[PDB]
Amino acid sequence: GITRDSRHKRRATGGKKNSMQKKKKNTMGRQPANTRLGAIRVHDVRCRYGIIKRRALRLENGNFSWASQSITKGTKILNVVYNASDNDFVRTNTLVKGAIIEIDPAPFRLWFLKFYGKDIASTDYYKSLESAQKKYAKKLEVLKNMKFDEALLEGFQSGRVLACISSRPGQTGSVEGYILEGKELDFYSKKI
Amino acid sequence: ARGLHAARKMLAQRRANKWADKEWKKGKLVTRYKCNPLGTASHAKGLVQEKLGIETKQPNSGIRKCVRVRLLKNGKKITAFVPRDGSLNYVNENDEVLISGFGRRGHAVGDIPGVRFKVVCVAGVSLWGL
Amino acid sequence: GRCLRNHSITYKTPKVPYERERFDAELKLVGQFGLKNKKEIQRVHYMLGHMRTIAKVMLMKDAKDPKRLLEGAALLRRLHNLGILPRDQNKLEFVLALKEENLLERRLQTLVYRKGFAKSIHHARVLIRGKMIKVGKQVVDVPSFLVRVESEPLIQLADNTP
Amino acid sequence: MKRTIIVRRDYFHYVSKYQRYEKRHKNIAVHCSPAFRQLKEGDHVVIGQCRPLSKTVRFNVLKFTSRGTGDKKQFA
Amino acid sequence: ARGPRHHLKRLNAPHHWMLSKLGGTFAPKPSHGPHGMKECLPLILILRNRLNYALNGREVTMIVKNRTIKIDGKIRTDTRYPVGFMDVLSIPRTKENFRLMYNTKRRFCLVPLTAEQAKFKLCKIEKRVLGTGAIPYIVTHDGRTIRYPHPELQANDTIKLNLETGKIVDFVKFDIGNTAMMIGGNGMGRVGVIVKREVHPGSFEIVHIKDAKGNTFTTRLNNVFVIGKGTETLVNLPLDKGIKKPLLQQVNETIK
RNA sequence: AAAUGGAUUUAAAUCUCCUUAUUUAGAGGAAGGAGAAGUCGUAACAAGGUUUCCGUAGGUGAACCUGCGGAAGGAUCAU
RNA sequence: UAUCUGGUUGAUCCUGCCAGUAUUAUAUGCUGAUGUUAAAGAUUAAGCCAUGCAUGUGUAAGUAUAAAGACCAAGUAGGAUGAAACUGCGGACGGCUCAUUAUAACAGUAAUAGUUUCUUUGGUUACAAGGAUAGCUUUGUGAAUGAUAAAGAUAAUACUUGAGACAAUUCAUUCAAGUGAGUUAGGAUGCCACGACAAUUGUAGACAAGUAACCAAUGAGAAUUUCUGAUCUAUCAAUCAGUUGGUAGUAUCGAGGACUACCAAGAUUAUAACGGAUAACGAGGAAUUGGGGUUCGACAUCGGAGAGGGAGCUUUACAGAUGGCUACCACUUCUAAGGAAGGCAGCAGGCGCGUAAAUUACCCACUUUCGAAUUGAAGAGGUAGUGACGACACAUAUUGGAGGGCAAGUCUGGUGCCAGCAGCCGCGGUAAUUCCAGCUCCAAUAGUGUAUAUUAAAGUUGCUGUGAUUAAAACGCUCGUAGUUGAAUUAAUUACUUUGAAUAAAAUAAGGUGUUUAAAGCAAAACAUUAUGUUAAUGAAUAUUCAAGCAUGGGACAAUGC
RNA sequence: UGUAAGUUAGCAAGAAAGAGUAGCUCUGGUGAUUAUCGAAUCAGAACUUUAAAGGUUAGGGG
Repeated sequence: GITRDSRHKRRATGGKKNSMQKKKKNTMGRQPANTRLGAIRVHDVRCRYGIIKRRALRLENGNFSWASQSITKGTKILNVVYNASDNDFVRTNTLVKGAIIEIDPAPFRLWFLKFYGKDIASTDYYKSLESAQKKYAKKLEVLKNMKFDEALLEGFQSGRVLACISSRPGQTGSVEGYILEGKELDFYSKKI
Repeated sequence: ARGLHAARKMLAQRRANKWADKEWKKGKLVTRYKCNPLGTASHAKGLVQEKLGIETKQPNSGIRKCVRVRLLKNGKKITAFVPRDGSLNYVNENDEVLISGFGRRGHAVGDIPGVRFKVVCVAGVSLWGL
Repeated sequence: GRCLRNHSITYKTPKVPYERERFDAELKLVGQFGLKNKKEIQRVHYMLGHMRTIAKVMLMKDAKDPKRLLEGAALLRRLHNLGILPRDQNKLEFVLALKEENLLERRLQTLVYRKGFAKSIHHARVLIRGKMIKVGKQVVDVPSFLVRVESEPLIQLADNTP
Repeated sequence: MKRTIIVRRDYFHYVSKYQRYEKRHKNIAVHCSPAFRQLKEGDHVVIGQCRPLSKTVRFNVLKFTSRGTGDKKQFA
Repeated sequence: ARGPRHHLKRLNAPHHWMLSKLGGTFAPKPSHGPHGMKECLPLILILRNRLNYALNGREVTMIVKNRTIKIDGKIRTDTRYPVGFMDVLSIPRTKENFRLMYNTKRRFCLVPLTAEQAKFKLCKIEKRVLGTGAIPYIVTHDGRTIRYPHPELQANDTIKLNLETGKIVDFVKFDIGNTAMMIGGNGMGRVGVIVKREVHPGSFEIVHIKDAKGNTFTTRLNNVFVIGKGTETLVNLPLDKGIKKPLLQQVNETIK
């Protein structure tokens, strides 16, 4: 099968490399699994030394961390909008590390309502700051100091926030990501 | 080049001045494997195919007694002494014999014109004790 | 190599096979000590040449070198006990002055001839080969047995061998 | 190359039979971080060994000293 | 070489075992455990050769499987158990206690002990790392993992172990005024006092050690094993006391 | 969860072109060596009977001859 | 032993080769009293294989109503012991061969802060549940394989569930101490997946025994990787397009163009790249050497690779396994003609091939490996058989030669430039010192001739160390890059040099020791009339050792200084 | 992609020889004006089928 040895390559001088042995299991490679988007489907791979790798063939949900608010919420994945390596990965909705995806910010908005008493999905969000169990007014003044990037708010109101997958679904069998923020969101939004 | 850092010319000279050695070259390049009726082997084996007799050079007179042999390993046809005395009557023909060579000379030794091989066996117990 | 044991040579043949100068000197030692062939002289020459090489190697070093002192004294001590080198000469340069006669005069066949146990040097070989001669506690049937100084006065006939 | 240079080392090989040395050379592909901006061809460079960073790049530039110029300033 | 090797040819065995080169084609490969392959003495070697208690491997099995041999405080039934450094060895049926120790001739020498000093052992710390839960532990040259130690117990120190309880009794710092027995290269078994410790930033630490007779030599920090403090040992040295007769005194004493 | 259908991965095997290397057949042509005291000459060694030789060009049964320019290893160390 | 001699001439002095000489190792002719030790189908064919064996394993301990327990023995949950079977472990070690392989592998060195099992060793974290399966019984098929189909039951330390209460994984954020050096071992917060310490065994040999994960050791191990080091060849001068680098990913135990997408045009080379040859596995080492060297190393030990040829995979901690499987090519065998398995480069043995290489033996008693374990297996290993490959000691007879080299007959009979001898010069044409024989003696001697090849001789390959006017050989001449070599001079590295560190043995040298001596072996004693003691007896310091790498003192001679 | 002998060194040469090509849905490269506007041309990827220059035009080669 696929091999990862360097005996089949050429030297840095361009000279061909001759053969002394045959293929061996130490340099064994495995067929890639392109984790698409859909119904959950994972497989167990017996790796070397008996350890087990979780090969995620298809996934739909994932846990995403909001860095600023210090929470992590499970969420359904909607679409893959930008893959920095191959444009084919955008159409096929292949889940890989560093793939900018879109998820519905329902639990994050719900968490924000309970934790804060306001709703990001409100188009009058900044106006609702000026206009006011009853101790939520103490928390109310945190936003008159800290602000969100505009592109995040548009995703909240449109129901599609941008997140970056930060795990290896073909190795760990799961999608772990994080919501993009100030400097990263501007860069990745101009790409789209 | 007699210097403490000139070890490349003094090594690439006795590497290209060593091919003009007649006995070193002749035993390095490939003729001992195509142009040798014997090969590496000290002795060979073949079927006598013709009793012959070769004249002598010309400080000398007489007729040498020798054979003609087709060897097994190669398939070549050679000529060879029937050593000392009255031995062409011990070989018959189409017998499997043992060839040894002669030694050396200018290049050819024993039966004077162009013979370099000596029979040592007749499939018997040698053309000495027969 | 193919075997895990060790096998060593003990003699070397001369370079020039035919010399009349060498043939008479060999015969002088053959008759004088009643030796079987010329191999026995060659063994003595090889044995002597080994010691000569060792002394010659140390003689090129410094006089007080630790390597010379250890190996020089070891060579002399073995030579004194073998009886080849008399005890008065305690310097390495006396090893180089040794000859094949010094070593040959220490074979058992020579000593038992000098001790008077046999009439002739050839009688000693037959006496030794017949298990008739005991050295201290221990019978010997090899005439090439080189006797040490301390074992020299322990040579006597056998006492009713079976 | 981008963020990569080629370092040549000149040394002497001792041939025992002739009791003389011969000049030899070897080329090492090393990684040059953008911290060294004034690094050009012909400069003296100290390199250290790290993990394999490419098929051939297994070293890294630690310091460099500018040297004489040859009208061709080929900076990194 | 598809997997681990289970045999060990006689000529490949470590030299300080002195297995006769014509006795057999194989040597006893020591099973893994506390000590490495080349700094250990298999239990079969000790009984058959060093003590003559057995004449072949068959008889060593009978002795060891009879539950008659104790290594440290525990009792082992493995014929090829790796017995290395100061680890004590007790045969109670014969009422004797030894201690596998190095001598000046780069060899493992059985130092006899009384029953009182056979109840403790000297272990060399190898590392000190914070485990999970901020629980520090030390690893000794023996391979023992020891839980919360004294905070002063650093990497290159020496500890005194109570074999009946496993507790730390006494510890010796690795300073420049303490005795040490080399366990490594050319200085195996040599005993001296540390006098200088020069450290090179990149590769290695080399230590200068002065013998009890004024002799001096150098070794890597890997081979230094602190025995005691201020020229006073916590264990009994072998007969030569870790002092090398340079080249002649050994020779003449052997001639005599 | 077994037969089974499909699409990749790694691909044996086989066929067709083309290349390289080695060995080997061939009418005929031009060579070299050895032998047989074969036929024709006398080229060289003496000033070898036209001093010999080198490069080049031409010619001739064959050695070789002739033209141009060199050399002495010349048969002149000399007017 | 730091050695030469015969041959160009009427004679002389040279160059120069041919021949002689000695030694290794392969074959072979003749011959052969012993003891010790010892190689032995590598060379040509990694060609083909009949037959026999080479991997199995049971303790008190996982499971045993065998209709097994007259065999100790008795027996109401199964008495000791227990065949077969399930389960566990092993066959990834060992054994053979050298085809492939030219910076590939291998050796020394260094890294893994870039990975990591298995075994072993230290630790850390319900008064008991659920099905069905073999040996067993019963019915059978096929010519047949280590072929197999139905039904009926029955166990678990097999397969599951389940209380007994954390651990390690991914991701995001954050506080940070050893180390030369780490947002590092570690702690905290939030989140997902995973989730226990047998629902276990000895009534006898309370104490064992067993188990799941997680740390550390074994592990200077395995695997990758760093620096230096390989034979010949220029009638091989240019080579390379995943090729060189970057970013993101993918795959893997993991770094990495290892693979993919995009981007750039790079990488090697006269200091020999890329090609070609090897009758090339690499090293420790072996033969021969005054010094320098030359040649060899399939094969004791270490590393690599392979099982007729490729390829693809299963199990598992470790295999791209072949005394495992699948497919294609070339073979081989049984057959009831329907079909079936097999891979001796394992130990014996056969065919073929060649100049060229041994018994179809016995045993696990030594060394040691595996296993459920003090016991069972082991063509590993040991013993025996053939054995003039070799080495040592030792009786009293063969081999080659008698012109010179080269020690030895101008003895006698035949032979008549014929037969023939002759490594070389040469002798033989009837008076042979050389042919063929008889006698004699020359050399070695249980060995001695021949042939091929290595080494010395060879100062006929030259560094030590050659020759160039006429013997062979100074470019027609000048310019010219790399290369090599470079005047005197001064009160940070490299190179050189001196000590070490660390580094497998075997081998070489060398220290001790009466294997009868010797080659060997690393043991036996010298006496203590010896248990007693020296004695906790020896292990040669055993030194090497070049080319690289590390540390140290010196800076004369050199290079880069800058 | 690949291409020989021969040669007047210009050629032979479209040598010879092999592979690809359809439909549909997309992706990317090549500019102007200062976000808007515009050109046919090239490269690549999934999917589908009756597997694609051939309706017409259109070299047989050595």
